Amino acid sequence: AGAGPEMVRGQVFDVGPRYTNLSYIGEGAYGMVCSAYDNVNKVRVAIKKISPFEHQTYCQRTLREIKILLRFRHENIIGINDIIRAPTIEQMKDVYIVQDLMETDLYKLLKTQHLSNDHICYFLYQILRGLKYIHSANVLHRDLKPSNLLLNTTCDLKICDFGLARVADPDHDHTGFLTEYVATRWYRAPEIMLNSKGYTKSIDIWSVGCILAEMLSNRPIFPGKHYLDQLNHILGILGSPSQEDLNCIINLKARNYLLSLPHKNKVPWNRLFPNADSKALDLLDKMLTFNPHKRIEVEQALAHPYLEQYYDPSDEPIAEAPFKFDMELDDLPKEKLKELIFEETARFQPG
Ligand SMILES: [N+]
Ligand SMILES: [N+]
Repeated sequence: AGAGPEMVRGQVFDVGPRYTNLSYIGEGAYGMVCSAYDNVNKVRVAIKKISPFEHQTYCQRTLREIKILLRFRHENIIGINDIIRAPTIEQMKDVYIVQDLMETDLYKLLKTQHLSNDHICYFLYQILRGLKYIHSANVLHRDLKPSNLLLNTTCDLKICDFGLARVADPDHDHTGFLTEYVATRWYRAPEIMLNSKGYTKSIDIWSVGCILAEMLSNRPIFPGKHYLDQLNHILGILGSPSQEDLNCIINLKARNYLLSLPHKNKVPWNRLFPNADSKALDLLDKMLTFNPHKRIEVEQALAHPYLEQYYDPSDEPIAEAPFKFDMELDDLPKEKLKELIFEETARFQPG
């Protein structure tokens, strides 16, 4: 089998006899994505071709995503249905990841579709429901954004892409001013630019808040064009932080940067989003709170009046145990990484 060759790792798309049919969907990060007919379950599925074994980073992110997805089981988190690879490490060159077929993502939808308040509400509930599970496993996603939120034709929403995820580590979250960061710029919380490594749950809540804002207007709320511009966008709307919030920033370079800026007043949410439901804007305000300690937590968000039609804690499951396995994976040679990817994928083998 072959699929629309050329460039971007995806000439050969070799998914064994179980999966047939010839439908390019797009480019992932490490290869092409196709839909295919699952001759066993007799439904069409998605297949990602991963060809990560050339780079340490691709491999780390691939191992991370596989370990996490296989351990998680939740309606609002994409699962792995199957993994196709060679029977031996020596022959293992590509890895195919089979998942439920999700026809779009929130990014694509927001390019062309207005969302009713009912859709916004439903999407937000599902995002937070999945996030509650993730956080209950002591895991942080760290790159929540619309393109990492998949949707099917009935509007079921599933969180994807755990390539940047980490185990939460609040005691070791502090860093200096302007510390470089990997996750997508427009969805970074203010503290990332000031004093945070992104090792606490509050980082994800900020991103959800950004996504909420974007659902209300079909435009990213803070589209920074570079590292520090991101902060300037955030302050242009929230206004200058209070003395109390600022006294929380102990590191001098960060504090003094903020102190050097001209005073900016808060732009009221209802002026930015004049057609928004008032309860949505109250919740938005709580998620897009400058001070990460005052920011609302995932369970509190689910409990907010905006989501009252959906909130049901007994039907919002949490993980059976926290993750404590290594998610940094930074001191491992390429050989150990490949071996770990081989071992983590063994359960899908005839073997
Ligand atoms: N954090
Ligand atoms: N503040």
